[PDB]
Amino acid sequence: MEAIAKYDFKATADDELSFKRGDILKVLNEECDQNWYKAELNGKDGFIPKNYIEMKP
Amino acid sequence: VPPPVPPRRR
Repeated sequence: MEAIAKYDFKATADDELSFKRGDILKVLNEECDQNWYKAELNGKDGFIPKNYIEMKP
Repeated sequence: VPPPVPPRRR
């Protein structure tokens, strides 16, 4: 799916990854935390919060 | 001012 960073984000742990308000993210799974999505960016993959992004199913 | 990030870790 398609994802779009809405606000800037700064990872807090090893399993999370950063972005900046505007990144085009690759949603690689979403079934484990209603509040987080696993997506791809910048040659990495990690958790990001859903209230910081907007999907584009 | 962005939103309060969810508590990660269910």
